[PDB]
Amino acid sequence: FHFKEAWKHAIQKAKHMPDPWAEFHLEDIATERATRHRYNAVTGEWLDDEVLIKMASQPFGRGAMRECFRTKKLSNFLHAQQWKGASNYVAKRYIEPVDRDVYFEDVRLQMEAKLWGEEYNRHKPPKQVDIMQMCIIELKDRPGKPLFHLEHYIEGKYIKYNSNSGFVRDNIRLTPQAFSHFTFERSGHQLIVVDIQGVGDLYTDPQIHTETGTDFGDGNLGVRGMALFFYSHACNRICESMGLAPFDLSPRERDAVNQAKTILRGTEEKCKKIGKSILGKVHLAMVRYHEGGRFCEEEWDQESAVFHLEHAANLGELEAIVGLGLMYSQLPHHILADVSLKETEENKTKGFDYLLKAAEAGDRQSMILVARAFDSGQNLSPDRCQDWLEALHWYNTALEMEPRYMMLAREAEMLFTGGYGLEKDPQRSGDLYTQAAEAAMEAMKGRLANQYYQKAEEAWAQ
Amino acid sequence: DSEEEIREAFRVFDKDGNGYISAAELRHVMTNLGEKLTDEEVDEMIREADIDGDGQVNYEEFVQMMTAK
Ligand SMILES: Nc1ncnc2c1ncn2[C@@H]1O[C@H](COP(=O)(O)OP(=O)(O)O)[C@@H](O)[C@H]1O
Ligand SMILES: CCn1c(=O)c2cc(C(N)=O)c(N)nc2n(C2CC2)c1=O
Ligand SMILES: [Ca+2]
Ligand SMILES: [Ca+2]
Ligand SMILES: [Zn+2]
Repeated sequence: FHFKEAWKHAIQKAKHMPDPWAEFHLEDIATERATRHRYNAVTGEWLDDEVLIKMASQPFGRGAMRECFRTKKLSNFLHAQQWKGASNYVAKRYIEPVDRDVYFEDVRLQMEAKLWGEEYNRHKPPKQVDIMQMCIIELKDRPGKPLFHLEHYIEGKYIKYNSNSGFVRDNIRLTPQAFSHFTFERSGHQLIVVDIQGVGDLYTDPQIHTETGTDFGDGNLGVRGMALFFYSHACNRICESMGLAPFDLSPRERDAVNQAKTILRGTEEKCKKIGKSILGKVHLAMVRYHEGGRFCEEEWDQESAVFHLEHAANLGELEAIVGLGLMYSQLPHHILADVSLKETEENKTKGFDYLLKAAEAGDRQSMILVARAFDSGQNLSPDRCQDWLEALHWYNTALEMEPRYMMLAREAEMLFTGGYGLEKDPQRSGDLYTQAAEAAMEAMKGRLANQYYQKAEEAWAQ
Repeated sequence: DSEEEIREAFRVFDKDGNGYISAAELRHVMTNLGEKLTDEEVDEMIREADIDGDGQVNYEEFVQMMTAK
Protein backbone atom coordinates (compact mmCIF):
# COMPACT_ATOMS: atom_id res chain seq x y z
CA PHE A 1 0.00 0.00 0.00
CA HIS A 2 2.45 2.65 -1.24
CA PHE A 3 -0.52 4.83 -2.26
CA LYS A 4 -2.79 4.58 0.81
CA GLU A 5 -1.90 8.21 1.60
CA ALA A 6 -2.91 9.24 -1.92
CA TRP A 7 -6.33 7.70 -1.26
CA LYS A 8 -6.63 9.61 2.02
CA HIS A 9 -5.57 12.96 0.53
CA ALA A 10 -8.28 12.59 -2.12
CA ILE A 11 -10.90 11.47 0.41
CA GLN A 12 -10.19 14.56 2.51
CA LYS A 13 -10.28 16.92 -0.48
CA ALA A 14 -13.67 15.45 -1.46
CA LYS A 15 -15.04 16.00 2.05
CA HIS A 16 -14.22 19.70 1.53
CA MET A 17 -15.25 20.10 -2.12
CA PRO A 18 -18.57 21.91 -2.59
CA ASP A 19 -21.61 20.35 -4.22
CA PRO A 20 -21.62 21.61 -7.84
CA TRP A 21 -25.44 21.49 -7.77
CA ALA A 22 -25.90 23.43 -4.51
CA GLU A 23 -27.21 26.48 -6.38
CA PHE A 24 -30.16 24.41 -7.67
CA HIS A 25 -31.39 23.45 -4.16
CA LEU A 26 -32.64 20.02 -5.19
CA GLU A 27 -32.95 19.14 -1.48
CA ASP A 28 -35.99 21.45 -1.30
CA ILE A 29 -37.89 19.43 -3.93
CA ALA A 30 -40.57 17.15 -2.50
CA THR A 31 -39.25 13.61 -2.14
CA GLU A 32 -40.65 10.91 -4.41
CA ARG A 33 -40.67 7.12 -4.16
CA ALA A 34 -39.42 4.92 -6.99
CA THR A 35 -38.59 1.30 -7.74
CA ARG A 36 -35.08 0.96 -9.16
CA HIS A 37 -34.16 -1.81 -11.62
CA ARG A 38 -30.43 -2.54 -11.96
CA TYR A 39 -29.08 -4.94 -14.58
CA ASN A 40 -26.18 -7.40 -14.61
CA ALA A 41 -24.94 -7.94 -18.16
CA VAL A 42 -22.82 -11.00 -17.31
CA THR A 43 -25.70 -12.85 -15.63
CA GLY A 44 -28.60 -11.25 -17.50
CA GLU A 45 -30.41 -10.82 -14.18
CA TRP A 46 -32.20 -7.79 -12.74
CA LEU A 47 -32.15 -6.58 -9.13
CA ASP A 48 -35.00 -4.40 -7.86
CA ASP A 49 -35.03 -2.15 -4.79
CA GLU A 50 -36.90 0.87 -3.45
CA VAL A 51 -35.29 4.32 -3.57
CA LEU A 52 -36.11 7.93 -2.72
CA ILE A 53 -35.47 10.62 -5.34
CA LYS A 54 -35.61 14.40 -5.69
CA MET A 55 -35.87 15.33 -9.37
CA ALA A 56 -35.84 18.81 -10.87
CA SER A 57 -39.04 19.79 -12.64
CA GLN A 58 -37.25 20.97 -15.79
CA PRO A 59 -34.52 19.41 -17.96
CA PHE A 60 -31.04 20.97 -17.80
CA GLY A 61 -29.94 19.41 -21.09
CA ARG A 62 -31.26 17.43 -24.00
CA GLY A 63 -30.55 15.84 -27.35
CA ALA A 64 -32.70 14.93 -30.32
CA MET A 65 -34.44 12.05 -28.51
CA ARG A 66 -33.73 12.32 -24.77
CA GLU A 67 -33.72 14.98 -22.05
CA CYS A 68 -31.77 15.00 -18.78
CA PHE A 69 -32.98 16.04 -15.32
CA ARG A 70 -30.87 16.94 -12.29
CA THR A 71 -31.60 14.38 -9.58
CA LYS A 72 -30.56 13.55 -6.03
CA LYS A 73 -31.02 10.07 -4.60
CA LEU A 74 -30.24 8.43 -1.27
CA SER A 75 -27.80 5.52 -1.35
CA ASN A 76 -28.95 2.07 -0.28
CA PHE A 77 -25.30 1.04 0.10
CA LEU A 78 -24.85 3.60 2.85
CA HIS A 79 -26.85 2.96 6.02
CA ALA A 80 -27.87 6.44 7.22
CA GLN A 81 -27.26 8.97 4.45
CA GLN A 82 -28.97 12.32 4.92
CA TRP A 83 -30.18 14.39 1.97
CA LYS A 84 -27.38 16.89 2.69
CA GLY A 85 -24.91 14.25 1.50
CA ALA A 86 -26.91 12.67 -1.33
CA SER A 87 -24.98 12.07 -4.53
CA ASN A 88 -25.85 13.81 -7.80
CA TYR A 89 -27.58 11.82 -10.53
CA VAL A 90 -28.86 12.48 -14.05
CA ALA A 91 -32.33 11.18 -14.89
CA LYS A 92 -33.09 10.69 -18.58
CA ARG A 93 -36.36 10.14 -20.45
CA TYR A 94 -37.46 10.15 -24.07
CA ILE A 95 -39.01 13.46 -25.10
CA GLU A 96 -41.64 11.67 -27.15
CA PRO A 97 -43.30 8.66 -25.46
CA VAL A 98 -41.81 5.25 -26.22
CA ASP A 99 -42.67 1.72 -25.24
CA ARG A 100 -41.58 0.71 -21.74
CA ASP A 101 -39.36 -2.07 -23.10
CA VAL A 102 -37.18 0.54 -24.81
CA TYR A 103 -35.96 1.70 -21.40
CA PHE A 104 -35.00 -1.88 -20.46
CA GLU A 105 -33.30 -2.59 -23.80
CA ASP A 106 -31.35 0.67 -23.47
CA VAL A 107 -29.95 -0.55 -20.15
CA ARG A 108 -28.92 -3.83 -21.81
CA LEU A 109 -27.22 -1.73 -24.51
CA GLN A 110 -25.28 0.46 -22.08
CA MET A 111 -24.20 -2.43 -19.84
CA GLU A 112 -23.13 -4.48 -22.87
CA ALA A 113 -21.07 -1.52 -24.08
CA LYS A 114 -19.63 -1.29 -20.56
CA LEU A 115 -18.42 -4.88 -20.98
CA TRP A 116 -16.71 -3.92 -24.25
CA GLY A 117 -14.94 -1.06 -22.48
CA GLU A 118 -13.61 -3.59 -19.98
CA GLU A 119 -12.40 -5.78 -22.85
CA TYR A 120 -10.66 -2.77 -24.42
CA ASN A 121 -8.99 -2.00 -21.08
CA ARG A 122 -7.70 -5.58 -20.87
CA HIS A 123 -5.52 -4.90 -23.94
CA LYS A 124 -3.54 -2.28 -21.96
CA PRO A 125 -4.47 0.89 -23.89
CA PRO A 126 -2.76 4.25 -23.30
CA LYS A 127 -5.96 5.61 -21.73
CA GLN A 128 -8.61 3.35 -20.22
CA VAL A 129 -12.33 3.89 -20.74
CA ASP A 130 -15.49 3.19 -18.76
CA ILE A 131 -19.18 3.32 -19.72
CA MET A 132 -21.33 4.60 -16.86
CA GLN A 133 -23.81 2.17 -15.35
CA MET A 134 -27.39 3.08 -16.24
CA CYS A 135 -30.46 1.77 -14.42
CA ILE A 136 -34.23 2.37 -14.46
CA ILE A 137 -36.33 4.14 -11.83
CA GLU A 138 -40.11 3.67 -11.90
CA LEU A 139 -42.21 6.50 -10.44
CA LYS A 140 -45.27 4.49 -9.45
CA ASP A 141 -47.00 7.45 -7.75
CA ARG A 142 -46.66 9.72 -10.78
CA PRO A 143 -49.40 9.68 -13.45
CA GLY A 144 -48.75 6.84 -15.87
CA LYS A 145 -46.05 5.28 -13.67
CA PRO A 146 -43.33 6.72 -15.94
CA LEU A 147 -39.88 5.22 -16.39
CA PHE A 148 -36.62 7.18 -16.24
CA HIS A 149 -33.04 6.16 -16.81
CA LEU A 150 -30.67 7.03 -13.98
CA GLU A 151 -26.90 7.38 -13.76
CA HIS A 152 -24.37 9.26 -11.67
CA TYR A 153 -23.54 12.82 -12.69
CA ILE A 154 -20.07 13.25 -14.20
CA GLU A 155 -18.86 16.83 -13.81
CA GLY A 156 -16.90 18.34 -16.68
CA LYS A 157 -17.16 19.19 -20.36
CA TYR A 158 -19.66 16.85 -22.03
CA ILE A 159 -18.27 16.02 -25.48
CA LYS A 160 -19.68 13.88 -28.29
CA TYR A 161 -16.64 12.30 -29.94
CA ASN A 162 -18.60 10.39 -32.59
CA SER A 163 -22.21 9.60 -33.41
CA ASN A 164 -24.03 6.52 -34.69
CA SER A 165 -24.32 8.11 -38.16
CA GLY A 166 -20.72 8.96 -39.11
CA PHE A 167 -19.96 12.17 -37.19
CA VAL A 168 -16.41 12.62 -35.85
CA ARG A 169 -15.03 15.39 -33.64
CA ASP A 170 -11.40 19.45 -33.76
CA ASN A 171 -8.86 18.67 -31.02
CA ILE A 172 -9.35 15.09 -32.15
CA ARG A 173 -8.89 12.49 -29.42
CA LEU A 174 -7.54 9.07 -30.34
CA THR A 175 -9.01 6.87 -27.60
CA PRO A 176 -12.74 7.22 -28.48
CA GLN A 177 -12.21 6.28 -32.14
CA ALA A 178 -9.79 3.45 -31.34
CA PHE A 179 -12.30 1.99 -28.86
CA SER A 180 -15.04 1.92 -31.52
CA HIS A 181 -12.73 0.29 -34.08
CA PHE A 182 -11.53 -2.19 -31.43
CA THR A 183 -15.09 -3.40 -30.82
CA PHE A 184 -15.48 -4.07 -34.56
CA GLU A 185 -12.33 -6.21 -34.72
CA ARG A 186 -12.67 -7.97 -31.35
CA SER A 187 -16.30 -8.93 -32.04
CA GLY A 188 -15.38 -10.49 -35.40
CA HIS A 189 -17.22 -7.63 -37.18
CA GLN A 190 -20.48 -8.70 -35.49
CA LEU A 191 -20.89 -5.36 -33.69
CA ILE A 192 -19.44 -1.90 -33.22
CA VAL A 193 -19.86 0.48 -30.28
CA VAL A 194 -20.29 4.07 -31.48
CA ASP A 195 -21.99 7.31 -30.37
CA ILE A 196 -19.06 7.64 -27.96
CA GLN A 197 -19.83 10.64 -25.75
CA GLY A 198 -19.26 11.80 -22.20
CA VAL A 199 -16.69 13.53 -20.00
CA GLY A 200 -13.11 12.55 -20.74
CA ASP A 201 -13.13 8.78 -21.15
CA LEU A 202 -16.24 8.19 -19.03
CA TYR A 203 -18.93 7.45 -21.60
CA THR A 204 -22.71 7.31 -21.52
CA ASP A 205 -25.56 6.71 -24.00
CA PRO A 206 -23.48 4.71 -26.52
CA GLN A 207 -25.00 2.95 -29.50
CA ILE A 208 -24.26 -0.53 -30.82
CA HIS A 209 -24.60 -1.49 -34.48
CA THR A 210 -24.95 -5.24 -35.04
CA GLU A 211 -24.82 -7.48 -38.10
CA THR A 212 -28.48 -8.47 -37.71
CA GLY A 213 -29.58 -5.01 -36.56
CA THR A 214 -32.41 -6.47 -34.47
CA ASP A 215 -31.44 -5.56 -30.88
CA PHE A 216 -30.42 -2.42 -28.99
CA GLY A 217 -33.24 -0.26 -30.33
CA ASP A 218 -33.71 1.96 -33.36
CA GLY A 219 -30.20 3.41 -33.13
CA ASN A 220 -28.92 0.05 -34.43
CA LEU A 221 -28.40 0.88 -38.11
CA GLY A 222 -26.82 -2.52 -38.79
CA VAL A 223 -24.00 -2.87 -41.31
CA ARG A 224 -25.06 0.55 -42.61
CA GLY A 225 -23.98 1.94 -39.25
CA MET A 226 -20.59 0.27 -39.56
CA ALA A 227 -20.20 1.79 -43.03
CA LEU A 228 -20.84 5.32 -41.73
CA PHE A 229 -18.16 4.81 -39.07
CA PHE A 230 -15.45 3.56 -41.45
CA TYR A 231 -16.22 6.20 -44.08
CA SER A 232 -14.75 8.83 -41.74
CA HIS A 233 -12.47 6.71 -39.53
CA ALA A 234 -8.76 7.56 -39.61
CA CYS A 235 -6.86 4.75 -37.91
CA ASN A 236 -4.44 6.13 -35.33
CA ARG A 237 -1.47 4.77 -33.39
CA ILE A 238 -3.75 2.96 -30.93
CA CYS A 239 -5.58 1.25 -33.80
CA GLU A 240 -2.21 0.05 -35.09
CA SER A 241 -0.79 -0.67 -31.63
CA MET A 242 -3.56 -3.26 -31.18
CA GLY A 243 -3.21 -4.64 -34.71
CA LEU A 244 -6.58 -3.40 -35.97
CA ALA A 245 -6.88 -3.88 -39.72
CA PRO A 246 -7.71 -0.64 -41.57
CA PHE A 247 -10.88 -0.45 -43.62
CA ASP A 248 -10.23 -0.51 -47.38
CA LEU A 249 -11.25 2.99 -48.45
CA SER A 250 -11.17 4.51 -51.92
CA PRO A 251 -8.31 6.84 -52.94
CA ARG A 252 -10.67 9.83 -52.76
CA GLU A 253 -12.10 8.66 -49.43
CA ARG A 254 -8.67 8.08 -47.88
CA ASP A 255 -7.47 11.56 -48.88
CA ALA A 256 -10.56 13.29 -47.48
CA VAL A 257 -10.16 11.35 -44.23
CA ASN A 258 -6.44 12.18 -44.06
CA GLN A 259 -7.30 15.81 -44.86
CA ALA A 260 -2.73 14.34 -30.58
CA LYS A 261 -1.79 14.10 -26.90
CA THR A 262 -2.50 10.43 -26.30
CA ILE A 263 0.87 8.72 -26.73
CA LEU A 264 1.63 5.02 -26.75
CA ARG A 265 3.31 3.23 -23.86
CA GLY A 266 4.75 0.17 -25.64
CA THR A 267 2.54 -2.20 -23.61
CA GLU A 268 -0.53 -2.26 -25.87
CA GLU A 269 -1.66 -5.79 -26.69
CA LYS A 270 -2.96 -7.09 -30.01
CA CYS A 271 -6.64 -7.79 -30.65
CA LYS A 272 -12.87 -15.68 -40.05
CA LYS A 273 -15.27 -16.27 -42.94
CA ILE A 274 -18.14 -14.60 -41.06
CA GLY A 275 -16.28 -11.31 -40.61
CA LYS A 276 -15.19 -11.13 -44.25
CA SER A 277 -18.82 -11.79 -45.19
CA ILE A 278 -19.99 -8.96 -42.91
CA LEU A 279 -17.15 -6.86 -44.34
CA GLY A 280 -18.62 -7.43 -47.80
CA LYS A 281 -22.01 -6.20 -46.61
CA VAL A 282 -20.39 -3.10 -45.12
CA HIS A 283 -18.79 -2.37 -48.51
CA LEU A 284 -22.14 -2.86 -50.25
CA ALA A 285 -23.78 -0.48 -47.77
CA MET A 286 -21.20 2.15 -48.77
CA VAL A 287 -22.24 1.73 -52.41
CA ARG A 288 -25.90 2.42 -51.64
CA TYR A 289 -25.01 5.43 -49.48
CA HIS A 290 -22.83 6.88 -52.26
CA GLU A 291 -25.70 6.43 -54.72
CA GLY A 292 -28.18 7.89 -52.22
CA GLY A 293 -26.25 11.10 -51.57
CA ARG A 294 -25.37 10.35 -47.94
CA PHE A 295 -21.71 11.13 -48.69
CA CYS A 296 -22.35 14.54 -50.27
CA GLU A 297 -19.34 16.86 -50.13
CA GLU A 298 -19.83 17.77 -55.54
CA GLU A 299 -21.65 15.11 -57.55
CA TRP A 300 -22.07 11.66 -56.04
CA ASP A 301 -18.77 9.77 -56.29
CA GLN A 302 -19.36 7.01 -58.85
CA GLU A 303 -15.75 5.79 -58.85
CA SER A 304 -15.60 5.28 -55.08
CA ALA A 305 -18.95 3.47 -55.24
CA VAL A 306 -17.61 1.06 -57.88
CA PHE A 307 -14.48 0.63 -55.76
CA HIS A 308 -16.67 -0.63 -52.90
CA LEU A 309 -18.90 -2.70 -55.21
CA GLU A 310 -15.83 -4.64 -56.38
CA HIS A 311 -14.59 -5.13 -52.82
CA ALA A 312 -18.05 -6.40 -51.88
CA ALA A 313 -18.11 -8.80 -54.84
CA ASN A 314 -14.60 -10.06 -54.06
CA LEU A 315 -15.78 -10.75 -50.49
CA GLY A 316 -18.72 -12.85 -51.70
CA GLU A 317 -21.71 -10.48 -51.65
CA LEU A 318 -24.03 -12.00 -54.24
CA GLU A 319 -25.76 -8.69 -54.97
CA ALA A 320 -22.39 -7.16 -55.87
CA ILE A 321 -21.42 -10.13 -58.06
CA VAL A 322 -24.68 -9.92 -60.01
CA GLY A 323 -24.36 -6.14 -60.29
CA LEU A 324 -20.80 -6.20 -61.63
CA GLY A 325 -21.66 -9.07 -63.98
CA LEU A 326 -24.47 -7.04 -65.51
CA MET A 327 -22.41 -3.83 -65.64
CA TYR A 328 -19.36 -5.47 -67.23
CA SER A 329 -21.77 -7.10 -69.71
CA GLN A 330 -23.29 -3.68 -70.59
CA LEU A 331 -26.63 -4.91 -69.23
CA PRO A 332 -29.24 -3.04 -67.15
CA HIS A 333 -28.56 -3.22 -63.44
CA HIS A 334 -30.26 -2.13 -60.22
CA ILE A 335 -27.24 -1.19 -58.08
CA LEU A 336 -25.48 1.88 -59.52
CA ALA A 337 -28.09 1.86 -62.28
CA ASP A 338 -26.99 5.12 -63.92
CA VAL A 339 -23.32 4.03 -63.88
CA SER A 340 -21.98 2.44 -67.08
CA LEU A 341 -18.64 0.69 -67.58
CA LYS A 342 -16.46 0.81 -70.66
CA GLU A 343 -17.22 -1.95 -73.15
CA THR A 344 -13.99 -3.90 -73.58
CA GLU A 345 -13.21 -7.53 -74.38
CA GLU A 346 -11.56 -7.94 -70.98
CA ASN A 347 -14.71 -6.67 -69.26
CA LYS A 348 -16.93 -8.92 -71.37
CA THR A 349 -14.99 -11.89 -69.99
CA LYS A 350 -15.34 -10.52 -66.45
CA GLY A 351 -19.03 -9.89 -67.04
CA PHE A 352 -19.79 -13.49 -67.97
CA ASP A 353 -17.50 -14.87 -65.26
CA TYR A 354 -19.29 -12.82 -62.59
CA LEU A 355 -22.67 -13.89 -63.96
CA LEU A 356 -21.52 -17.53 -63.94
CA LYS A 357 -20.36 -17.23 -60.32
CA ALA A 358 -23.71 -15.70 -59.38
CA ALA A 359 -25.52 -18.48 -61.24
CA GLU A 360 -23.54 -21.11 -59.31
CA ALA A 361 -24.49 -19.29 -56.07
CA GLY A 362 -28.26 -19.48 -56.63
CA ASP A 363 -29.20 -16.24 -58.46
CA ARG A 364 -32.06 -17.11 -60.82
CA GLN A 365 -31.57 -14.03 -63.02
CA SER A 366 -27.92 -14.90 -63.66
CA MET A 367 -28.86 -18.52 -64.39
CA ILE A 368 -31.26 -17.48 -67.16
CA LEU A 369 -28.63 -15.11 -68.59
CA VAL A 370 -25.97 -17.85 -68.53
CA ALA A 371 -28.40 -20.29 -70.17
CA ARG A 372 -29.16 -17.84 -72.98
CA ALA A 373 -25.43 -17.20 -73.46
CA PHE A 374 -24.66 -20.91 -73.91
CA ASP A 375 -27.81 -21.18 -76.05
CA SER A 376 -27.66 -18.25 -78.50
CA GLY A 377 -24.27 -16.68 -77.72
CA GLN A 378 -25.95 -13.52 -76.38
CA ASN A 379 -23.69 -12.00 -73.69
CA LEU A 380 -21.41 -15.05 -74.01
CA SER A 381 -17.73 -14.42 -73.31
CA PRO A 382 -15.56 -14.96 -76.42
CA ASP A 383 -13.36 -17.30 -74.35
CA ARG A 384 -16.35 -19.68 -74.26
CA CYS A 385 -18.48 -21.43 -76.86
CA GLN A 386 -22.15 -22.10 -77.47
CA ASP A 387 -22.92 -25.30 -75.55
CA TRP A 388 -26.53 -26.48 -75.66
CA LEU A 389 -25.96 -29.17 -73.03
CA GLU A 390 -24.60 -26.50 -70.68
CA ALA A 391 -27.52 -24.26 -71.67
CA LEU A 392 -29.88 -27.09 -70.69
CA HIS A 393 -28.19 -27.35 -67.28
CA TRP A 394 -28.94 -23.68 -66.54
CA TYR A 395 -32.49 -23.52 -67.93
CA ASN A 396 -33.70 -26.47 -65.83
CA THR A 397 -31.86 -25.19 -62.75
CA ALA A 398 -33.84 -21.97 -63.18
CA LEU A 399 -37.03 -23.97 -63.67
CA GLU A 400 -36.31 -26.02 -60.52
CA MET A 401 -35.36 -22.91 -58.53
CA GLU A 402 -39.29 -15.23 -67.39
CA PRO A 403 -42.31 -17.54 -67.99
CA ARG A 404 -41.55 -21.13 -67.03
CA TYR A 405 -43.44 -22.47 -70.06
CA MET A 406 -41.13 -20.41 -72.30
CA MET A 407 -37.98 -22.00 -70.86
CA LEU A 408 -39.56 -25.46 -70.90
CA ALA A 409 -40.57 -25.02 -74.54
CA ARG A 410 -37.09 -23.75 -75.41
CA GLU A 411 -35.51 -26.85 -73.85
CA ALA A 412 -37.82 -29.03 -75.94
CA GLU A 413 -36.93 -27.13 -79.12
CA MET A 414 -33.21 -27.70 -78.56
CA LEU A 415 -33.76 -31.41 -77.88
CA PHE A 416 -36.03 -31.90 -80.90
CA THR A 417 -33.19 -30.97 -83.29
CA GLY A 418 -29.98 -30.98 -81.27
CA GLY A 419 -26.95 -28.86 -82.04
CA TYR A 420 -23.94 -27.18 -80.45
CA GLY A 421 -22.88 -30.42 -78.78
CA LEU A 422 -26.37 -31.54 -77.71
CA GLU A 423 -27.62 -34.79 -79.25
CA LYS A 424 -31.29 -34.87 -80.19
CA ASP A 425 -33.75 -36.59 -77.85
CA PRO A 426 -37.27 -36.55 -79.33
CA GLN A 427 -38.88 -38.44 -76.44
CA ARG A 428 -37.52 -35.93 -73.93
CA SER A 429 -38.57 -33.11 -76.27
CA GLY A 430 -42.16 -34.35 -76.17
CA ASP A 431 -41.98 -34.76 -72.40
CA LEU A 432 -40.74 -31.19 -71.99
CA TYR A 433 -43.35 -29.86 -74.42
CA THR A 434 -45.95 -31.58 -72.24
CA GLN A 435 -44.57 -29.89 -69.11
CA ALA A 436 -44.66 -26.58 -70.98
CA ALA A 437 -48.28 -27.15 -72.02
CA GLU A 438 -49.24 -27.84 -68.40
CA ALA A 439 -47.34 -24.71 -67.34
CA ALA A 440 -49.20 -22.69 -69.98
CA MET A 441 -52.56 -23.87 -68.60
CA GLU A 442 -51.61 -22.84 -65.06
CA ALA A 443 -50.92 -19.39 -66.56
CA MET A 444 -54.30 -19.24 -68.39
CA LYS A 445 -52.50 -19.48 -71.76
CA GLY A 446 -54.73 -22.27 -72.98
CA ARG A 447 -54.20 -21.67 -76.69
CA LEU A 448 -50.43 -21.72 -76.18
CA ALA A 449 -50.84 -24.98 -74.25
CA ASN A 450 -52.64 -26.64 -77.17
CA GLN A 451 -49.72 -25.59 -79.36
CA TYR A 452 -47.24 -27.19 -76.94
CA TYR A 453 -49.33 -30.38 -76.81
CA GLN A 454 -49.31 -30.45 -80.61
CA LYS A 455 -45.54 -29.92 -80.69
CA ALA A 456 -45.26 -32.78 -78.20
CA GLU A 457 -47.09 -35.22 -80.49
CA GLU A 458 -44.87 -34.19 -83.40
CA ALA A 459 -41.67 -34.72 -81.41
CA TRP A 460 -42.98 -38.15 -80.39
CA ALA A 461 -44.05 -38.94 -83.97
CA GLN A 462 -40.35 -39.00 -84.91
CA ASP B 1 -18.82 5.09 12.08
CA SER B 2 -15.57 4.11 10.38
CA GLU B 3 -17.42 1.41 8.41
CA GLU B 4 -19.84 3.98 6.97
CA GLU B 5 -16.86 6.32 6.57
CA ILE B 6 -15.12 3.68 4.44
CA ARG B 7 -18.34 3.04 2.51
CA GLU B 8 -18.64 6.78 1.82
CA ALA B 9 -14.99 6.81 0.74
CA PHE B 10 -15.63 3.97 -1.72
CA ARG B 11 -18.53 5.90 -3.26
CA VAL B 12 -16.21 8.86 -3.88
CA PHE B 13 -14.14 6.78 -6.32
CA ASP B 14 -16.80 4.35 -7.63
CA LYS B 15 -18.12 7.18 -9.77
CA ASP B 16 -20.84 5.16 -11.50
CA GLY B 17 -21.93 3.23 -8.40
CA ASN B 18 -21.54 -0.23 -9.96
CA GLY B 19 -19.48 -1.58 -7.04
CA TYR B 20 -16.09 -1.47 -8.78
CA ILE B 21 -13.52 1.33 -8.97
CA SER B 22 -12.17 1.34 -12.52
CA ALA B 23 -9.00 3.04 -13.72
CA ALA B 24 -10.99 5.51 -15.82
CA GLU B 25 -13.18 6.43 -12.84
CA LEU B 26 -10.14 6.94 -10.62
CA ARG B 27 -8.57 9.16 -13.27
CA HIS B 28 -11.73 11.30 -13.49
CA VAL B 29 -12.10 11.63 -9.71
CA MET B 30 -8.45 12.53 -9.12
CA THR B 31 -8.62 15.13 -11.90
CA ASN B 32 -11.89 16.55 -10.56
CA LEU B 33 -10.56 16.52 -6.98
CA GLY B 34 -7.56 18.65 -8.04
CA GLU B 35 -5.19 15.85 -6.97
CA LYS B 36 -2.02 15.83 -9.08
CA LEU B 37 -1.19 12.28 -10.16
CA THR B 38 0.04 10.97 -13.49
CA ASP B 39 -2.05 8.54 -15.51
CA GLU B 40 0.42 5.81 -14.47
CA GLU B 41 0.14 6.40 -10.72
CA VAL B 42 -3.63 5.96 -11.09
CA ASP B 43 -3.13 2.63 -12.85
CA GLU B 44 -0.66 1.61 -10.13
CA MET B 45 -3.11 2.56 -7.37
CA ILE B 46 -5.59 0.15 -8.98
CA ARG B 47 -3.03 -2.65 -9.39
CA GLU B 48 -1.86 -2.42 -5.76
CA ALA B 49 -5.41 -3.01 -4.49
CA ASP B 50 -6.50 -5.38 -7.30
CA ILE B 51 -6.14 -8.68 -5.45
CA ASP B 52 -8.30 -10.71 -7.84
CA GLY B 53 -6.59 -9.22 -10.91
CA ASP B 54 -9.72 -8.01 -12.72
CA GLY B 55 -8.26 -4.53 -13.29
CA GLN B 56 -10.74 -2.90 -10.89
CA VAL B 57 -11.07 -2.37 -7.14
CA ASN B 58 -14.19 -3.71 -5.45
CA TYR B 59 -15.30 -2.70 -1.96
CA GLU B 60 -13.54 -5.54 -0.13
CA GLU B 61 -10.22 -4.79 -1.84
CA PHE B 62 -10.84 -1.13 -0.98
CA VAL B 63 -11.48 -2.07 2.66
CA GLN B 64 -8.33 -4.19 2.80
CA MET B 65 -6.36 -1.26 1.40
CA MET B 66 -7.76 1.21 3.96
CA THR B 67 -7.92 -1.13 6.98
CA ALA B 68 -4.34 -2.34 6.33
CA LYS B 69 -2.12 -1.02 9.06
N1 LIG C 1 -26.09 -3.49 -11.28
C1 LIG C 1 -26.00 -3.81 -10.01
N2 LIG C 1 -26.60 -4.94 -9.53
C2 LIG C 1 -26.50 -5.24 -8.24
N3 LIG C 1 -25.86 -4.58 -7.25
C3 LIG C 1 -25.27 -3.46 -7.74
C4 LIG C 1 -25.31 -3.04 -9.06
N4 LIG C 1 -24.59 -1.85 -9.19
C5 LIG C 1 -24.15 -1.58 -7.96
N5 LIG C 1 -24.53 -2.52 -7.04
C6 LIG C 1 -24.25 -2.57 -5.63
O1 LIG C 1 -24.90 -1.44 -5.07
C7 LIG C 1 -23.92 -0.59 -4.39
C8 LIG C 1 -24.23 0.86 -4.67
O2 LIG C 1 -25.60 1.11 -4.12
P1 LIG C 1 -26.21 2.58 -4.22
O3 LIG C 1 -25.29 3.54 -3.54
O4 LIG C 1 -27.59 2.39 -3.70
O5 LIG C 1 -26.13 2.90 -5.76
P2 LIG C 1 -25.91 4.29 -6.56
O6 LIG C 1 -24.42 4.62 -6.31
O7 LIG C 1 -26.26 3.98 -8.05
O8 LIG C 1 -26.94 5.12 -5.84
C9 LIG C 1 -22.58 -0.95 -5.01
O9 LIG C 1 -21.45 -0.59 -4.18
C10 LIG C 1 -22.75 -2.46 -5.30
O10 LIG C 1 -22.54 -3.28 -4.12
C1 LIG D 1 -29.06 12.11 -23.71
C2 LIG D 1 -27.53 11.95 -23.64
N1 LIG D 1 -26.86 12.75 -22.53
C3 LIG D 1 -26.39 12.10 -21.33
O1 LIG D 1 -26.54 10.89 -21.23
C4 LIG D 1 -25.75 12.93 -20.30
C5 LIG D 1 -25.27 12.34 -19.11
C6 LIG D 1 -24.65 13.08 -18.10
C7 LIG D 1 -24.13 12.49 -16.84
N2 LIG D 1 -24.29 11.15 -16.50
O2 LIG D 1 -23.51 13.18 -16.01
C8 LIG D 1 -24.54 14.49 -18.35
N3 LIG D 1 -23.97 15.36 -17.47
N4 LIG D 1 -25.01 15.09 -19.51
C9 LIG D 1 -25.60 14.33 -20.47
N5 LIG D 1 -26.08 14.93 -21.66
C10 LIG D 1 -25.98 16.39 -21.93
C11 LIG D 1 -27.20 17.31 -22.18
C12 LIG D 1 -26.37 17.49 -20.93
C13 LIG D 1 -26.72 14.14 -22.70
O3 LIG D 1 -27.12 14.68 -23.72
CA1 LIG E 1 -17.60 1.91 -11.10
CA1 LIG F 1 -10.34 -6.40 -8.31
ZN1 LIG G 1 -8.84 2.30 -36.62
